[PDB]
Amino acid sequence: SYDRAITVFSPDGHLFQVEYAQEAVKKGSTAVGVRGKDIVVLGVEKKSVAKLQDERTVRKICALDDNVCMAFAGLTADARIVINRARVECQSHRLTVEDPVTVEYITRYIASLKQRYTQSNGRRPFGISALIVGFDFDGTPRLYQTDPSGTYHAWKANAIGRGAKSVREFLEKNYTDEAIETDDLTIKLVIKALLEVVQSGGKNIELAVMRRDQPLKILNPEEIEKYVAEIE
Amino acid sequence: SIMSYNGGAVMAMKGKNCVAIAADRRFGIQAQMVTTDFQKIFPMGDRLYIGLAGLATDVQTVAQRLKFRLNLYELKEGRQIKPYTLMSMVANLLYEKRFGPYYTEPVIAGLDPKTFKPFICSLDLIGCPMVTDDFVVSGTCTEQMYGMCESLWEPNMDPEHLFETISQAMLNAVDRDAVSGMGVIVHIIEKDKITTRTLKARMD
Amino acid sequence: SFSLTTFSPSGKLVQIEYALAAVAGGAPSVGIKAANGVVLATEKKQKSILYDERSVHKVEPITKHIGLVYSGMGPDYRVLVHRARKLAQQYYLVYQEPIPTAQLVQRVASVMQEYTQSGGVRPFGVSLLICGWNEGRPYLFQSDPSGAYFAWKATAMGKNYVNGKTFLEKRYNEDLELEDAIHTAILTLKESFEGQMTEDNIEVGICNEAGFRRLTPTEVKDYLAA
Amino acid sequence: MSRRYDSRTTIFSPEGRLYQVEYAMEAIGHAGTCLGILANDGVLLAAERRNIHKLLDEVFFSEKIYKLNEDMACSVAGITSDANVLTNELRLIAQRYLLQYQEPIPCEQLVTALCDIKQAYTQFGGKRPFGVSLLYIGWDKHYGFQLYQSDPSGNYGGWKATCIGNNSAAAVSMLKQDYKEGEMTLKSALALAIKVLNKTMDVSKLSAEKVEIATLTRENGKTVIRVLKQKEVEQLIKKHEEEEAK
Amino acid sequence: TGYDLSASTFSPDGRVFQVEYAMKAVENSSTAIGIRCKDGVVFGVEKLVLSKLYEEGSNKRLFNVDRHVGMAVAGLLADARSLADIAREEASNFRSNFGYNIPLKHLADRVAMYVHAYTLYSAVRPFGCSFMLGSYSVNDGAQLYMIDPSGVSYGYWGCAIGKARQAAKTEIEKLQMKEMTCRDVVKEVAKIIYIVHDEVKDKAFELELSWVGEITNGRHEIVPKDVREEAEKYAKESLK
Amino acid sequence: NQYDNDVTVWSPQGRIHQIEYAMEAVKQGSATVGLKSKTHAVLVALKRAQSELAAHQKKILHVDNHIGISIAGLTADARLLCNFMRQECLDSRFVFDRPLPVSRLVSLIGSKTQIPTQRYGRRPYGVGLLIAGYDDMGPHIFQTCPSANYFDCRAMSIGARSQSARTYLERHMSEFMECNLNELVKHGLRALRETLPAEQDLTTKNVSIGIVGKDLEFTIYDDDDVSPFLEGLEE
Amino acid sequence: YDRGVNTFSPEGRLFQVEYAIEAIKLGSTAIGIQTSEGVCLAVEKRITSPLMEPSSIEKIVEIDAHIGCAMSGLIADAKTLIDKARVETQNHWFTYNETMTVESVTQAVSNLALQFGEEDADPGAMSRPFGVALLFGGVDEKGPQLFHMDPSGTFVQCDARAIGSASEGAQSSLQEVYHKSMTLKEAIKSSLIILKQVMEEKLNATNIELATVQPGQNFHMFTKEELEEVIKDI
Amino acid sequence: FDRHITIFSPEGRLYQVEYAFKAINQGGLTSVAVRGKDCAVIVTQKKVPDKLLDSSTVTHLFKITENIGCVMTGMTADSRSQVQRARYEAANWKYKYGYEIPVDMLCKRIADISQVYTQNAEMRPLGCCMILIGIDEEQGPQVYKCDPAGYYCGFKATAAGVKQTESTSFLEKKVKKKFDWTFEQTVETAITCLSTVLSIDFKPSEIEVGVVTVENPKFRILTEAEIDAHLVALAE
Repeated sequence: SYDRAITVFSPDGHLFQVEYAQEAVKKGSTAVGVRGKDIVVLGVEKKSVAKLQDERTVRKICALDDNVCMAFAGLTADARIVINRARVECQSHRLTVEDPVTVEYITRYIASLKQRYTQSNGRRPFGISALIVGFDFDGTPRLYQTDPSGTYHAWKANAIGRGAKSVREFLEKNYTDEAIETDDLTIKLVIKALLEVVQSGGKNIELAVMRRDQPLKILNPEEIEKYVAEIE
Repeated sequence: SIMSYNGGAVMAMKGKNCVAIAADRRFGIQAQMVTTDFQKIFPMGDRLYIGLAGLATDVQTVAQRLKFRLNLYELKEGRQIKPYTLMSMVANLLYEKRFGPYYTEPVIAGLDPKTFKPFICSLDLIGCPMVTDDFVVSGTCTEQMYGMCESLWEPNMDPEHLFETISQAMLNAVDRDAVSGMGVIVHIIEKDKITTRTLKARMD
Repeated sequence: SFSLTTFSPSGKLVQIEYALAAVAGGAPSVGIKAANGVVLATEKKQKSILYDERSVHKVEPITKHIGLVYSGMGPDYRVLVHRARKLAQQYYLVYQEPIPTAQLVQRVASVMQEYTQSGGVRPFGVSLLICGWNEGRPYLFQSDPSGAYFAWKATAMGKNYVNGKTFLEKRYNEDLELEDAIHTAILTLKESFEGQMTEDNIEVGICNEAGFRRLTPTEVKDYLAA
Repeated sequence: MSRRYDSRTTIFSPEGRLYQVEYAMEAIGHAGTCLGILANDGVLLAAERRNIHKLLDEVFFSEKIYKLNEDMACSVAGITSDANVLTNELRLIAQRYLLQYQEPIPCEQLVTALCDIKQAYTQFGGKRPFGVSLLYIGWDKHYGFQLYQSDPSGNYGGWKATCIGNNSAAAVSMLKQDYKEGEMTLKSALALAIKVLNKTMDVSKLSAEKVEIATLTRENGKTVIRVLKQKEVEQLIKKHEEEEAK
Repeated sequence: TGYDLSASTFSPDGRVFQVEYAMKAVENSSTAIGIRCKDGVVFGVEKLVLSKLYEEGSNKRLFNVDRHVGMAVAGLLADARSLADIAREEASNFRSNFGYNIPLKHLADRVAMYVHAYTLYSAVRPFGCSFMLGSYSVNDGAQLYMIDPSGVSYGYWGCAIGKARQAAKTEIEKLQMKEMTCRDVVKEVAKIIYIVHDEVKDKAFELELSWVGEITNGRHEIVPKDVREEAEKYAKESLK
Repeated sequence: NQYDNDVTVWSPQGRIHQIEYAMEAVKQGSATVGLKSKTHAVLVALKRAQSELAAHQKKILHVDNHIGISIAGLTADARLLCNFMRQECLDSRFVFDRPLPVSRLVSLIGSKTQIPTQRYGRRPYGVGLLIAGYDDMGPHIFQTCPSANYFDCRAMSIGARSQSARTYLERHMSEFMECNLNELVKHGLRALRETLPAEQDLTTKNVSIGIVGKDLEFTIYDDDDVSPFLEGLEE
Repeated sequence: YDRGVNTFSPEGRLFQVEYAIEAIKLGSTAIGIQTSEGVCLAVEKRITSPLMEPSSIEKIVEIDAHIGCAMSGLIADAKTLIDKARVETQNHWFTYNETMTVESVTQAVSNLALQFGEEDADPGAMSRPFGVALLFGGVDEKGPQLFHMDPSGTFVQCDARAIGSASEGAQSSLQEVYHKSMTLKEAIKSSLIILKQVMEEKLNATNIELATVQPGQNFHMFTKEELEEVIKDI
Repeated sequence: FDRHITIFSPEGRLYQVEYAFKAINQGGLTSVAVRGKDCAVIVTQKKVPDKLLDSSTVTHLFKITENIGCVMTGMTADSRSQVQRARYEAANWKYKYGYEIPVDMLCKRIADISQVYTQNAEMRPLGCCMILIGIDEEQGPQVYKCDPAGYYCGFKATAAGVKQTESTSFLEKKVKKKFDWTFEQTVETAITCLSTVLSIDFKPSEIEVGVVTVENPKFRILTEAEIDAHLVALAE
């Protein structure tokens, strides 16, 4: 087999391999997500295709379970492996425990994989950063972000991909108790969070929402334009 | 034994340029009967079929591994498999599992994929291929099915005779058996087409 | 335990690019598919008169209906003989039939694909010509070090293959008899090989309805009348 | 052992990309020009043959066009050796699917199954990645007629029309311009491939031998796939032969 | 040039430098000699005194492989102690299988298989010590073989290894060692080492002798203190 | 240059520089000294604290009732051999119901030390081990090396600034055999004086010892019982 | 890159491990405290944005009722070690039916840290050392015990040890203020004074986390009640 | 880079394998062998650097099986390794197929073992060429030579070592005359070859001569006393 260390230290202590991994995270498309009041909403920009691609495989907003969904920004390659093996854990947790999955329980097992891939022999750190968001028991939503390094955080409003820091500046300034008040204001905030990094993109914004007991629902392009129609 | 657990029977015959296959539809557990709608014969593609009897589990199991390895051979080579070649596949498949053997009595009948040339054969519980150009019978009523066949079998008969022949064969034979009966499916394999008929038998 | 084959900035495979460069630096080899049979002609060059000719042959049979030739590193061809022969027997176990030419060369080239991928193993420095007869259809295939097998009515390889292909652009016609195709391949190697032309230096074999049969130097001497 | 000669594909560039994957896309561009079209009546597939010689034979059904299963097929542009590895793995995944559910595998499921194997070597193992780009056609019970394109990095996506290999920038540009979305079907849109394959080929007088065309259409509840007759494709080119005059 | 960076890489002149360096590592070791005669095989080892703090008998270079097989080593000491256990476990597996003591020709050959196995790959390194394997049996008699970093067996009537080698080998050639008896061999072995070593870098040393042959009843045995000092006094005649 | 990369590469002078630098790391740390008489053996370990707020590191690792060891070198590298040495001593009394001989244990430890050396990819152990033990033949002082070499010594001082310590040990070596347990500790602690500069010399706080004897099992003393051991001695 | 992991330096040091201890200088400043009446550990959360929740991030977690934790540098490296540390801790009570001593906690962690290696091992082994500086406190029948651990893997009983970026001047400052019998409440005082001085941000209940362990009171995580009191009682 | 390990050179060569060919040549020993009508003879240089060395302890003629002899030329480190590995094969042949291994398959299996050294980059080629002899009931005397690259072929007259170039020339001069093949007179040709090249007139202990015959399929080593008889008495 192939056995050697990949990521090694540096004279300044920083990790060459891991920093280049987070660099590829920023090179990907811009994805955003927020934790609403009674709901959760995800969104990601779409590079504009010209009259070709099908939106079934292109959709970057997936669902790990009925309780928890996710989005990703980075290399599309490593994203599909995490989505598959996380859904396995969701069914394995229900197989082991009759109680449903917990957003914090599933999130840690995800980022824990990327930590294993970093320190394992011959493996590689992923170039993806995923937003794990879902509903806990009693209906309390939770939004967590992963890291190629294996850490995970908690975020009320979050933005990933290209210009993630630029949108985060719009977040911290315009995020207040006025934000994510209602299902409408939560979605309009996600749209406005994608309006800074958009250059003549227009309709390219696609949205998704999960409402209480119901599972992730994809807003139709016309339903998206309904909330996009109000800008000024 | 376990071969008589689910019962059932499969019969196949050969005409001049054509071959015939018929089997009972009964599915049950020992003395208890369950349903008469079971299918013991599966299509192998053009001009080829395979019958199965014995334990009903291995009938639905081993037959599923067929099209698995069959398609892989049909995808690599641009031709369909020969019935003489398919016989070696089932005999090799049973002898990978030989140690804790599947329960079934395969029946293979068809034509030369090359043209019109007919070929028939049957296998054994342990996977021994056996080539008989006359007829093959398998099941719990086997000993009862022989005398009917061998008496009414002839080397060369048109599809018209094969209709009544294997029919009258199955009818009186399957009668004396307790665990076989209640509907019969008949498959007739011609050169340019295939005839499939249903027989009216005593419900017992 | 690591594969040394990497992608060049132009996209080419550097290790396999030099693999064929070793094949072109070997002895010339040609083949022709015409009429009911396929001929393969190779040139065996010793380093002196002190080495036995009949001891080691370049033309080797695989099965009854299939045979192979080569130009390149000698020892690398001996590995393929064991793996091709053993593969054909594993075929005869399952399907109880002789192996077709298309099925053989496929998985034989897969061995080339494995060692251009699995780590710690260099690619092959050989290129083989595939000769087979199945169901009345003559089969002449050409394999490379990378593992890509094509179909050819006629082909030339080894040394001076450019002039060998030029001869096949003219001397090779259709509806050509197998016997005339043998003498045609001799005219192709007439310019390439120099010095003393004998029946022991040239090694020719054919495959037809009767199966793959290697030719003896006595029979070749009659075929050298041109 | 000799870490001096270890290329370490898993290492990221200072630009945040992969060395081998970036050079893999260029190697695909050197290959032959291949295109595909998703229409209403079915899928359309056409491929140029860059190998041109008087001694060529091609005893097989087609060169760059292969049949995955009953309901699906594929094309290829890239390294010709690693294509047979991916073709076999697609036939293994599709048949292992038939074991459990006893049903034909949908188009999207078979594509994403191999792409996990493609990028598994870029994730670890130290073995070189695959330089093969594959086009996917077929029909499934739900989504119906589908056309898919794959990349050597493991990424993929759906496409209504696309092109792979040489002349990718010119062909795809010429494709979109006249492409009729959900409108122009097999009969009509088959004339576009011949029109595009003549423009993509720098040598004039497009020959029916230098190209290959195969279609897949499900009719009367049965999937039908065939390789178009070269004698008819010539007459299909005879259409394009009279197109510039009239 | 970088051609010496690994043992798996051959020199453009067709040499293996890593194995040659292992022979040069033996040249750093102290001088050790051995001689075989009719009665048996006699061993000797120069034991360098690095400091007075060492206990008498410390840094023992005489290894007991088996009942009839002794060994003396020159090179890296731990590499010899590691191989000594390999040879002991090998001779033990022999008697556990075939039910008798392994002959010297068989043991030295299988040990050389382990020595050369480490010269083949790039994942390991050759042994940095060259050693001698003596044996005595009523079926054979006095037998002496030598293994090198390349793992090759060399039989010798008399031989020398360590730093000073060629000088001690010539002195052995000046006198026939086969006619003499083990009682008189320890006299010359002691006299040679006094001639081999002079005081320049190292300060003091001691004589370590070993006996195998008929006098030891076919068993590897160290020299007794009484006879050793007696042979040294006869060797001090050349010093005075 | 290019010969320092790994253990397998030999220098043109026939020397492995990785093993050479393995012996250098031993000189980079606390200096310990030990000695044996005809009856009792003592291991004097010098405990060093990084700062005054942090306490002193533990240089003594208890092995068995008849066996003890002091460590000088890279700290945590001795933990692997510790748990191994303890497991080997337990397996001896678990099977033979007998304490493993001191000379036989070190021969087995020197084997596990040498195995990773020649095999590429395995780091050689960069910690030196001074081990003592008592048996029917009396006490024993065995000093080891990262090269896996081990000797038998009356007294030995290893570590940084051990030069003047060894010189003290050589001249007084004749007394080390005939002195009793009390005088062994005295001259053993005064030997530790030469391992440190003229400013900070010795205290009962930073110096711990251990002893093994005829009827006395190996014990470890740190502060309490060490105070009367040090005091009453001229330096 | 032109060097190995286990390659020795001419000065007798490891290239790999030396940069480990060199890497921990970028971590978060944290200090442990050992008092006669109990053990006290504090850590700076170092929150990079108000949207990031300081309550979810925990650099002090409960292994056993006696033993706490500390984290610095890369957070996930500590989480990997604490996971197996909590498994072997319950494996102790699963056998001996008693709480694991503070010493046996670090012995299990020191074994897991020393196993670092690449070749001649399984893929499930950790290849590179952790960039975390560990502080394991606790109180048992033996009394309060606080241990320090670095990427080397050693554990030593110490009254107070500073970790993180400010560990240079903090460890010398912890020496000066802490002496003799100084207890819990008096320790929190000098703790929050030195920490607030070295870190950039001002002291707040949500900017740092604090927890203590006592002989009679097991590990108790300070909520908004206890945190807001000790910051204004400084 | 290509000059160190085994990878394809830009010209198609293999330098790791070619530097091995110079390693066999580096041994400083020249070996010759000639296949006669009824016999096959091997004559190699037997060197004794010091008188303290012993004769029977160092020998270049090894026995793979009873009916097959073996001679080795190169650095002796690689010499003993192949012979033990060859005996693990020739003996295994009888455990499976139940008869003495032919010289054809013995050279094929040993080559395959050497072919892995070239194909697998983890290992290295071996620095000794192997010349295997023997006899079969069909082709009679068999003489093959296996290089570390893995190539082997039937050689009527073969040579190796530093003088291989000059040795091959004199072997051609004898065969060019259609030299009549008899047992002992062929033994002269192999000995006179090395005798005329170096211009020495070797002593009986300076050469090592193996023999195999139709009458004696078991490999034998020519006695040094019989060597002296056919050196001095017959130089003619």
